[PDB]
Amino acid sequence: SMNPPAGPVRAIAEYERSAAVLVRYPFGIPMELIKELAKNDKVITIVASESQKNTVITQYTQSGVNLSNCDFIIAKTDSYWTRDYTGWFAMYDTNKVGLVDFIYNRPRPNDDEFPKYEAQYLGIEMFGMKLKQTGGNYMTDGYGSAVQSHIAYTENSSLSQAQVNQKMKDYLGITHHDVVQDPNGEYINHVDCWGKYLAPNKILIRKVPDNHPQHQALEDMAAYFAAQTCAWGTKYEVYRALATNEQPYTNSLILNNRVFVPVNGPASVDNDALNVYKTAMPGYEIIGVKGASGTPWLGTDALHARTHEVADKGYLYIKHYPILGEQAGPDYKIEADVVSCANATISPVQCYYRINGSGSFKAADMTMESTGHYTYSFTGLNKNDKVEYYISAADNSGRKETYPFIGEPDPFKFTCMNE
Ligand SMILES: NC(=[NH2+])NCCC[C@H](N)C(=O)O
Ligand code: NA
Repeated sequence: SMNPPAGPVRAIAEYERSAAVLVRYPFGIPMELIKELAKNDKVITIVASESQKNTVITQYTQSGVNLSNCDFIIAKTDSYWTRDYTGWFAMYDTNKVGLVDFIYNRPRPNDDEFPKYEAQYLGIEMFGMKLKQTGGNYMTDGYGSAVQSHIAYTENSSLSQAQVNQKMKDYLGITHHDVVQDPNGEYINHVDCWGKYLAPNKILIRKVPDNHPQHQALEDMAAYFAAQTCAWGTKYEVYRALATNEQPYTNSLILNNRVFVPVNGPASVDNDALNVYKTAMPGYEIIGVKGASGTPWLGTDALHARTHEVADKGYLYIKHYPILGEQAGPDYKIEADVVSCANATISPVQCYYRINGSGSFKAADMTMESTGHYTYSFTGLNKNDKVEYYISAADNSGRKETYPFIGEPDPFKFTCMNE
């Protein structure tokens, strides 16, 4: 249809549960990357025909790819930039997952048409947001914020900024459309070449040497996010990836509990960038990925550009705003909504917690106050006790999720003040 999705709407972040990753043949990525992806995750390869599917299968077979995780969509495409032209995922109507199409900002009509085939393959509804856009210039935090470079306005110049924001609100639930002047000074003007949310409370911003002409622009961008309160209420943790030679270190893919980071030398500088991700994202497997010689990584175009995560149409979604830092008390009550997009019975919903850093985490069942709305109150705590906690839910479709996604390795932390 030509109507927007039934609300409420919530755009899905890249670090939420993904059912798959979407890539295209003829390839722009190394076979070793496809192999590593398919070890743990479903890889959907776009091909133009049944014969082309079988050509790809032959190559996957030769390369030892886990075929059990290889799936295909038959559709014409102009390019391998699946980041930029495939559809955007959003929850809508409380418990549904939908796809949002847009006008691809390139003269690539097959790429532009592609989202309809994606929605058909996935069995989800598609909604048409009439803005000139590109996935490389889009990221959301999963809490209603999105960051884009200025082309989101300038390539939609027949609309006011207000009208652009309103389209993002209506189709994606974006209530904070953070559009900023691109700090990189190159043609492409995609956020994925300088910035990346790593979690709702973490953003990676590119850094360059002091004498690079964009040094100050990037420092100003880092400062802007560091001054900003995030969805969870704390200031963003701002991480920096140092590009000494225009390496595309921000152009990474977060797929479930792994992070694929393009690397292109020198080795020490690549390792420094991997180390930033490792520090920022405990519990994640951080993987450096060398480029293919025929389609190498570039400053403006690397791994993120040539992949697109795919949401789970049956997503078991946990909505939670954490209690963090110095908390007054005397009640320490957490609240979470849990929605099963599989329409499955949810049970159990638990708080896993640890007090003062010792032993194992302990499970307590949360109490369902009203439909889909769960709470839990931390009892018996003394002034200055430190709490680590995370939420865990399961449903009878077999799904199991934690909040945060990674769970126990990176729990929410607060301190009981009793004041
Ligand atoms: N998400 C990205 N960084 N995409 C890079 C796209 C590169 C391609 N040459 C273009 O300008 O269309
Ligand atoms: Na499109």
